[PDB]
Amino acid sequence: QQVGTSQAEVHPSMTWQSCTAGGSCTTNNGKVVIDANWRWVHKVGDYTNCYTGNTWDTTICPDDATCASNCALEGANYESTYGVTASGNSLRLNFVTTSQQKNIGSRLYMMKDDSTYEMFKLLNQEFTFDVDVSNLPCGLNGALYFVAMDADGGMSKYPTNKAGAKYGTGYCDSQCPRDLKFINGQANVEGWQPSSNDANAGTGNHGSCCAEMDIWEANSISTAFTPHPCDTPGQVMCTGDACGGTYSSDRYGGTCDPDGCDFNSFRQGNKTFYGPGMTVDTKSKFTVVTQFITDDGTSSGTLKEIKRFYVQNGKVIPNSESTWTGVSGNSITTEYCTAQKSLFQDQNVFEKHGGLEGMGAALAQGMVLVMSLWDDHSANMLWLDSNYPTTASSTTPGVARGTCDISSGVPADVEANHPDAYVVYSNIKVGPIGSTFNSG
Ligand SMILES: OC[C@H]1O[C@@H](O[C@H]2[C@H](O)[C@@H](F)[C@H](O)O[C@@H]2CO)[C@H](O)[C@@H](O)[C@@H]1O
Ligand SMILES: *[C@@H]1O[C@H](CO)[C@@H](O)[C@H](O)[C@H]1NC(C)=O
Ligand SMILES: [Zn+2]
Repeated sequence: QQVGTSQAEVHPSMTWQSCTAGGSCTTNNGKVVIDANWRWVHKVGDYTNCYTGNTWDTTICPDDATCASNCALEGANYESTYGVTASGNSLRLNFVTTSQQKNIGSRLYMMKDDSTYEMFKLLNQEFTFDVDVSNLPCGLNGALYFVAMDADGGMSKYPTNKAGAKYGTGYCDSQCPRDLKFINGQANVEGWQPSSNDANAGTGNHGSCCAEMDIWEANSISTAFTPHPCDTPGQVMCTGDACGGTYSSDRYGGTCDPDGCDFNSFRQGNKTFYGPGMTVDTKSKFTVVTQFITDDGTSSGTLKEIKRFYVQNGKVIPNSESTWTGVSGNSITTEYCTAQKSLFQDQNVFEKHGGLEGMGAALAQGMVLVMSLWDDHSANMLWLDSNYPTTASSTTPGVARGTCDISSGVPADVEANHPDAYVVYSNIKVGPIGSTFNSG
């Protein structure tokens, strides 16, 4: 895609800290950028949309290449259009924002400079942040996660992408998403079909795969952390239902693990650990620590374990133990993942796509920090916060993931009932294991 000039692109500032062993930290002058899929796209030199609602203008966009040549991404009004505000070390995302149009959700990336994403290298480090999920109901997900995107959003690979990271190009994730309007400097008009339940979305013939470490997928009721490996760790364009992932005829048919190896304390058998008034009390801000432990204790070792700690009201809270017979421990390891998938009768493509070692291979490439707020047009967030599938019995291990009702989370309802839901991420810190909190 091209660069539009109607609206200048100015990235809101957001600081974050790099820490050393001992706990000393230095502040980085980061800034955030909205994903290109949220932007106004118009014909170069004009105001006519290339895409409107969930359909393309096929005169301007008769094929993927001509469309990329003819269509320009515009700058964003972060607060007024998208409900995105930042101050100091804090980022607030609102769910619905009405301007001339009704915007729903957002997806933001952390930048190093105005043309380049920040590339985090998490092996043998911990990533820590504060969050306020107290305004997130059933059916919404404030996500903070990492994907193996290119640092320049694909500019240097794809000359037909003139916009790059400055305009939030280059997204990919372990669902191999086909809802992206531009992938690899090509539009996705070919094969496009509108969503039956999202007036703003559709899918095209191309998808964008890469590995994904889900640090945080949460609302006030449930949370989960989940590595998703792929055969290739970095961005790859896939075609058609062979992409696999959510929204394909077979989520398991492609090169990425769509499910991941997850740890949700409630799903792992503790119903009183995370939630309103619980050990980790979602009625107020808390700190979330996530550690990427390697086999040899160095940054070039193989990923062996992912650990989780919380801090709230100054008390350090270790992750809850998984309580199911034969699925023990309080962290993610290969033995946990194998045992958990067996007990829960979930297809284990985690190992097929490389397991923790494969996840680590992605971590070693460098990964982009994503902060988002979304509702779920496939599964109504029930996989996170309810019984899933909704036909199954809550007494069966793996089915119950939170206390939300099985008829919660339908996007039309969420969008009607919770337009002023929001999430606040703040106080990001990265450094050696134990360096960001009162360890160990
Ligand atoms: O596609 C929705 C999310 O799925 C999450 O994986 C689920 C499955 O969908 C279930 F079938 C399975 O029993 O449990 C796993 C874990 O909750 C996936 O982790 C997430 O990335 C997807 O958005
Ligand atoms: C839930 O986790 C908390 C904190 O670790 C613990 O105090 C409580 O006993 C746990 N419940 C179960 C059923 O293990
Ligand atoms: Zn015109």
